Amino acid sequence: AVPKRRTSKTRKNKRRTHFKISVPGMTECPNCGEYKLSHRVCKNCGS
Amino acid sequence: VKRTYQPNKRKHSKVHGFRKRMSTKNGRKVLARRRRKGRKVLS
Amino acid sequence: MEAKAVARTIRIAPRKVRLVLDLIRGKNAAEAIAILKLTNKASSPVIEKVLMSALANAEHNYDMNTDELVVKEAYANEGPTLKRFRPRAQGRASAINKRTSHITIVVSDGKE
Amino acid sequence: YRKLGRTSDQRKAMLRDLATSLIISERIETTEARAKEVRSVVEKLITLGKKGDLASRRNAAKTLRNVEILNEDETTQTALQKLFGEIAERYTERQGGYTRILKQGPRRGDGAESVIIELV
Amino acid sequence: EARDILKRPVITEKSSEAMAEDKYTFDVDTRVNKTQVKMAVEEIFNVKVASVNIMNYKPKKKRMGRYQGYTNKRRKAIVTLKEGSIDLF
RNA sequence: ACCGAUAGUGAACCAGUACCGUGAGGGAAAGGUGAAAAGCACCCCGGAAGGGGAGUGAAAUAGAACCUGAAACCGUGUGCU
RNA sequence: UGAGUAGCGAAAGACGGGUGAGAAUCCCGUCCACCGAUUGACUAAGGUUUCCAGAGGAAGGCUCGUCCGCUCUGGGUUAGU
Repeated sequence: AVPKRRTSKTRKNKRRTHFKISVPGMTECPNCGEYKLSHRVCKNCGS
Repeated sequence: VKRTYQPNKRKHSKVHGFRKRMSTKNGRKVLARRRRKGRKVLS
Repeated sequence: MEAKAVARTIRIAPRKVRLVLDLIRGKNAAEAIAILKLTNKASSPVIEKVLMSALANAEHNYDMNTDELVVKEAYANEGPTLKRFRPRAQGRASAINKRTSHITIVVSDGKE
Repeated sequence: YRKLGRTSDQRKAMLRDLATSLIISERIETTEARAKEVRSVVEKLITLGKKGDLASRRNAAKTLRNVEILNEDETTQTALQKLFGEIAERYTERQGGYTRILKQGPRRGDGAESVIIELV
Repeated sequence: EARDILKRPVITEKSSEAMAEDKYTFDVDTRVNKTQVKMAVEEIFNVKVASVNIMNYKPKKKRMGRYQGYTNKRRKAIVTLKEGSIDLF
């Protein structure tokens, strides 16, 4: 129930391949200038 | 669970008091020993 | 030219602030600002304040156009770590690490 | 149906509270999950109010709480009276709808998608 | 004697409210009783004392960056006059 | 032909002191800006912290301030794969 | 390194206003609920300023904080019974 051998920098960096965030929708607004989330409440309300 | 060392003002000064240490010969040695070391608190 | 802004002693683990720094690396100032206002993290608000300061320095000290800037570099180094303690099962005590971070952003127009 | 991470009684109590709070100001802001559960509870209350018969009154008093609304010119009235009053008059030609949901941004404390439920 | 017994007067929001009537607060020595206080305040301001209240104060601990220490013991005293006043500018 | 801050006294600094034990008793860690504070007026981003300029200085050396290696460790960018 | 993994130790909360750079967590209001021979009200042992007000949470309080029985800066305890 305890690590038999210490993990190296290669194996440790290989396990963190899918560990990341993803860019959101960010729908353009028709009259505001700033961006907004899709299907949200603002000046764009999606597109 | 009932632990040890029950705080008590009276008893504390009636066992480790300065007058109690100056009532015997062995107790006097303790004071002399602590004084030699340079302890701030004698009792 | 090139303009930069750094934030020292930022109370936030460097491994958590390096996840939001891989979303605005090589993007435009406009896009970057929009991506930081849509990201749901505890570093976005702090990183957004640093990026804003970097743009102001390039429009005042260098008087460059802020409508054609591009995030060149963006990384986070480690800083002084604080040592804390919390009790365990018996009379043992585990150790806690409160690491900090040194966020840095270099904005440029891509011209010598 | 949803359980909203609560007990049978606790869930039944919360639902009654939300419904009464959505008839006092007619514009409350909460989470999405709770907004998709109180939307099918306040809609049934309005249907009872449209009837206007004694039976419905007693059936509408098994969910609505006991509160005191304050209108203009120092005017007071219980939620039940308001439900069988202006509210009933407003929706009399519309068959269905009543409530409406509007999505918003996430919260700060936790990543909970907050929304806004109001009466059309 | 009858001059070192009283150190200085006390001016606070509580004394001001107690100054409405014939009642004044003074900082006396930490070795004198009430009798001496009443036999030393009516001989310096030439007034008539009705009663005197005394209360002790334990030393308060202080600090200012790697600097421990305590304050000095204080002995408050509230004197009540039967007729007269005190010019406490 | 003693030591030079893990050395030399336990103690070069806040030492028999933080702390630990009912008590006798046990007992640490911690030195260095510059020749002279001349210790960053003033402007900009920001709630602030922090930064970018501008200034003093032979040099920011800027109040986690001589030099600042690693077994370390943590990153960003690139030539071959 | 194990790893963004185990854990985050007592009652049921709902919404509306308010303040603020920032609010699931602070303040006010209306509902709702729990203890109910006690998570109530006293006195003693013990602790020793934790008590009150106005400023700050920059560190600490297992998350957040404009506050946390709460930590950093002013004041408070009156006896012939």
